[PDB]
Formats: sequence, structure tokens, C-alpha cells
Amino acid sequence: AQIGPVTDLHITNANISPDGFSRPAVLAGGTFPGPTIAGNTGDNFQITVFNDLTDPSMLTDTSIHWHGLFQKGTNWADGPAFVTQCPIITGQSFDYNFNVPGQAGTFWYHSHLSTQYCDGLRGPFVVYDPNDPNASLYDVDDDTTIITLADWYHTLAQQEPIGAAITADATLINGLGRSFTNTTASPLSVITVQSGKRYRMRLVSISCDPNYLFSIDGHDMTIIEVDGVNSQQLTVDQIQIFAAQRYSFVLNANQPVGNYWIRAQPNSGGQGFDGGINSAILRYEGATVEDPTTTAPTTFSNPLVETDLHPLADLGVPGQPFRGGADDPLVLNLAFANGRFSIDGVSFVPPTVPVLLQILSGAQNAQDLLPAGSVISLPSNSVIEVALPAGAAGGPHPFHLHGHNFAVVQSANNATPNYVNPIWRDTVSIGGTGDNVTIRFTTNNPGPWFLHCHIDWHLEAGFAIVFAEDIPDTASANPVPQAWSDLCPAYDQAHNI
Ligand SMILES: *[C@@H]1O[C@H](CO)[C@@H](O[C@@H]2O[C@H](CO)[C@@H](O[C@@H]3O[C@H](CO)[C@@H](O)[C@H](O)[C@@H]3O)[C@H](O)[C@H]2NC(C)=O)[C@H](O)[C@H]1NC(C)=O
Ligand SMILES: *[C@@H]1O[C@H](CO)[C@@H](O[C@@H]2O[C@H](CO)[C@@H](O)[C@H](O)[C@H]2NC(C)=O)[C@H](O)[C@H]1NC(C)=O
Ligand SMILES: [Cu+2]
Ligand SMILES: [Cu+2]
Ligand SMILES: [Cu+2]
Ligand SMILES: [Cu+2]
Ligand SMILES: [F-]
Repeated sequence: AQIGPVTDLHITNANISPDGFSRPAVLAGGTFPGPTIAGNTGDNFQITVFNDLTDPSMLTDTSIHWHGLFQKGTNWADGPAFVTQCPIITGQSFDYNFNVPGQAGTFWYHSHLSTQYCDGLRGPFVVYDPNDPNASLYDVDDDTTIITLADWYHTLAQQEPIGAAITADATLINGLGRSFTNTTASPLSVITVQSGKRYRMRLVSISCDPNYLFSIDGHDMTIIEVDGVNSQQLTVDQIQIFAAQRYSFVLNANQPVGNYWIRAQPNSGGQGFDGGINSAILRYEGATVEDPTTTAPTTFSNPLVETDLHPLADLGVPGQPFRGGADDPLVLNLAFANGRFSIDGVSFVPPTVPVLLQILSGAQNAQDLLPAGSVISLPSNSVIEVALPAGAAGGPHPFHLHGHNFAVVQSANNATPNYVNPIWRDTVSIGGTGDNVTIRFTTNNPGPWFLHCHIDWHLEAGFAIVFAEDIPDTASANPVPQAWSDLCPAYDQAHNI
């Protein structure tokens, strides 16, 4: 029941009750999470998104981003509202027509307008590799081995009151889970395995906010992929996974036939597992249909530590092996005050004209681009370093860059940089007070690429900038279809702009 790589995708409003509490939602494909969009490496995806939304309480406009797909030459298809497009208006559709050369792994898709993805528009996106170098490590890799972790709110995203703390009401694993308060014994998700087989579990955080401590009682997990990047095998018994990150891990069904708890503990909201919150069930074929009776350890033996991960391929680190050893070394001042985030003193507020359209219309330095102070130019064919020192309230903040993955030269909670063999990924926790998480990449993808915290509430409150990569070559690199050119006039007419 995967769809794609050529598919329609309808975006609708409907009631759902994933934790036993009914609320309206914004759904792709009629479900929460949305259906898996899938294809093979190098395929042409043609996702015709039909905006059928009618309930203004969750916004009737929409725009969808394909998280972690580089969009080289198709920046117009990337999805962030007012960065690469105007939103699609209700009653209209738009074909996101792009290719995925050179990428294979676990991705996801989500609304990229306001906080709308929190209201339900989120689903997995898998690019399989027919020649996967990890293929011999497992037996099963299909829709039944995708594990999504989601935060779910009873209050609608647009209706979260100004000045009150926002926390979720349930953790949903594969779309099901129990509410933290007024808990009812609603159905839990079941992941089924066969004794003796090995599974490529594709763990996807579709969170709007919390990080999760993910584990499976009785089992360990051998990581083989990080945010689309193949890794050396790393065996862990717990994974702290931040918003928008992905891991593949091998699960060996090597425990007695039975039922085992799957645990996903968020860093906010309900703590523990009373009443079966924060839980799903791993069930072996032939086990009794009953809840697990297993317990977690008090202390995990082998938690994931990001510096333990290393690429499977020889990826190295671009630039020179010291701080500032790049063509364009940056240090961002990431701050929060009075309800707003800022980057180098500027809080992001989406512009009226999308950044890409401003560039195509001839704005040719980043000082000319709106929002003023929110768009930073990057030079072409250059090594970029971005230090992201933590400290701003609401952390740990998982920062994400569109259009690129990056070497994680320095990780959370460890002052030592790695210029030899760090993991590459696309979303990274910047850690805690005093940390200096630092990323590097090379600029080989002209266009405006969003850089932001992936806690959606923080993005909405301004925690973002746009890297206008290679402004001079953006128009030649990214020819735009007529339907894209039609988006802003249609949107602005509908909204009387
Ligand atoms: C904090 O982060 C640093 C940097 O990522 C980590 O340092 C790295 O630690 C590894 C593991 O010990 C070192 O690699 C090892 O190298 C030795 C040669 O001495 C080799 O025999 C081992 O097989 C292994 O590959 C690596 O050199 C080192 N890198 C740097 C730049 O120091 C460190 O482990 C992290 N701290 C914690 C507590 O995890
Ligand atoms: C994080 O690392 C960056 C460099 O990647 C540090 O930046 C330097 O900051 C000092 C002032 O604090 C400046 O004088 C230098 O010009 C900067 N660049 C260098 C040395 O390459 C930054 O200080 C670090 N931040 C934290 C909090 O550790
Ligand atoms: Cu994303
Ligand atoms: Cu993205
Ligand atoms: Cu944040
Ligand atoms: Cu984004
Ligand atoms: F992305």
C-alpha cells in the first residue's frame, strides 16, 4: 500500500481519534500518518497534490516539503511556503515533479505552511536502493517495517493560545497511542515479526516538537542509516531521536516468541508508561494476543551517542581540519526572547513574495532579498561551515538544512570536533548550554534553502534563515513550470494581497 513515484495525493479535512479523542485534522491520503510515498533511487517523482481543504481552523491553503530530498535543479518543488513557492489554494492542485539522483534512504513529507503539519499532514517517504550495500544485513524491508513516532495534540495548532506552554497530549507510534491525561485503553500499534528473521526497521520522527527515547524491550538495534546516509553498523539499545530525524536499524527477531514493549519516551508531555502511554507492541508470529509483560532497564547499556556513528562510505569532511577551516565559515547567534526566536538578531517572518520568485525577478544579492536580514548568500562551489552554539530557550533544538546533508563536525554534549569521519545527516540536535554543534557542506546546489529549527512551534516563532546559495546561477539552474508561476497570482488573488 505504498504509493508513487507517480501519484495523486489528496489533502483533506477529517475527524480522527488516534488516542481515543476525536478532533479534526489535515490529512494526506485520508490517514494519519499519511501513506508512504516510495520509489527507487534516481526515480522521477510526480506527486500531484490536490488541496481539498475547507476548514479554516487548520488553514485551507497548503504546501508540501519532501524532507531531505535535495531538489537539485528543482528548487521550486521543495515546498517551504514563501521560500520556494506560494501555497496551493483550496480547490486547486500542483504537480511536484522532481528526481532523486544519488539519494537512497528514509525520508518523510510534511506540510511546510505555518504549523499545519502538526494538524496531521505528515507521512513517510522511502527511496529504496536496488543495489543497497546493506541489503544482506536483513530479510524484510517494506511498509510493515516503517515505524513513525509522532506527537499529537488535542488543541488545534492555530488555536494554541498565545503565552501558554505547548505540550502534546499523546505519543503515537504508527499512528496509535494513548493520551497522557484521561487515558483510555484505545488500541496500540502492533509491529509483527517472525522468529529468526531480520528486519530493516525504518524509524521516522514526524514530530512537531519532542525528541523520543526509543527502545524495544529485550532487543537491541543495529543502526545502518542516519537521515538517508548509510552508516557503519552501530549496535545500541536506545535511540534518542530528534524531530525530523530518521534511522534504519536491523532488528533481529532473536528473542523468545512473545510480546515485547516498544517504548518512545518524549522529552515533554507524559513521563513513563502508565496505562500504556508512550507504547506500542512488538509481537512475534505465534505469540498470544495480549500485552507485553516486559520491563525496561533502569539504565540502558548502549545508548546512541552521535559521535559513535560513522558513514559506511568514505565521505570525509570538506575543508581543513580546524575551526573556521572553510571558504565561508559562519557562526550563527541563535537566541530567544519574549516569545520570538532570532538568528543574528533577526526573527524570521515569511515574506509576501517567495524568496525564489524574488531571485527569479532579478533580486541579485541577499541584501536585496526579503525578509531583510533573514536571507544570507552563499558562494558557489565552496566549503561552508556553520557553527550553531546552543543556549536559546526551548532546546535541545534540532536544526535542519534543506537542499543538503552535512558533516556533523561537532555534536551535542562533546566539545571535540571530528574532521575525519563524522556522520553526515540533515537534522542535528545543537545540544545544551555551551555546546558548539557545527556542520559543513559544499555548495553545489543553486537556490534558496531554508535553515531552521525543526520544532515547528519554534519555526513559527521565527527560528530560521534562508541560505540563498549561488544567487547568480539560481534562475538558470531551476527552470520553473507554468503551474509554479501561477501559484503566487492565484494565492494573492484569493487572499486579496
Ligand atoms: C567526543 O567526540 C570525539 C570526536 O568525535 C570522539 O573522539 C573520537 O573517539 C574515537 C573513539 O575512541 C577515536 O577513534 C578511535 O581511534 C583509535 C585510535 O586511537 C582507534 O584505535 C579506534 O579503533 C577508534 O577508531 C577517534 O580518534 C576520536 N576522534 C577525535 C577527533 O578525538 C569521542 O569519543 C567523543 N566522546 C565520547 C565520550 O563519546
Ligand atoms: C564555536 O566555534 C566558532 C568557530 O567555528 C567560534 O567562533 C569564533 O568566535 C570568536 C568569538 O567568540 C571569534 O573571535 C572568532 O573569529 C570565531 N571563529 C573562529 C575562531 O574560527 C565560537 O566562539 C564557538 N562558540 C562557542 C560558544 O564555543
Ligand atoms: Cu522536515
Ligand atoms: Cu527539509
Ligand atoms: Cu527549537
Ligand atoms: Cu523546512
Ligand atoms: F529537507
